Amino acid sequence: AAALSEFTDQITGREGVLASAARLVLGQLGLDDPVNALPAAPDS
Amino acid sequence: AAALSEFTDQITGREGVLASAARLVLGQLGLDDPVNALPAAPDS
Amino acid sequence: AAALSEFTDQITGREGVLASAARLVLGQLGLDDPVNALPAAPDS
Amino acid sequence: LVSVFLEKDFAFVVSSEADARAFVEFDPEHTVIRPVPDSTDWQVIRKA
Repeated sequence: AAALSEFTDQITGREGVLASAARLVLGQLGLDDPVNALPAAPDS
Repeated sequence: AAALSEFTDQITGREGVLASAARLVLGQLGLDDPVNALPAAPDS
Repeated sequence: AAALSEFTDQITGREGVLASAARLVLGQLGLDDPVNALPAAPDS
Repeated sequence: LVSVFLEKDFAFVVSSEADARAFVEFDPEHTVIRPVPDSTDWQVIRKA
């Protein structure tokens, strides 16, 4: 009774709903950048 | 012929679809923090 | 193999779709009131 | 000082019908009432 296949099925359908919305809703994600390592080297 | 009311209607329905998905899809947002102002003061 | 957790998961997602629609679709519910107990006392 | 204005859903507790009515005594011109028989109460939902 391995249910992990349908677990991944509902997760994949859920993430498909996410990817369906995300590009036409113009909710921009990934607008952040890891900056903190860049000034930490001249400080050191 | 002011169409801005139904423009805001489709934007509100779209954002409602967003808020419908966003909390049960467990796509965590707002996990970033503005850090860069904190080490910039002892550097100065 | 207790499946009741994911049963409640699909029920909660289903009711979330309900609550997503219900307030912007302007389908007003709960417009009824239990009235029948009120005139039954002066009749008695 | 706090002053926030709320336009949204009100999740509730199991109260009686009389306790729900006594709660919504001040309410009924600024709200919508919906009965819940599964919790044997009402639910107030207040506007802007």
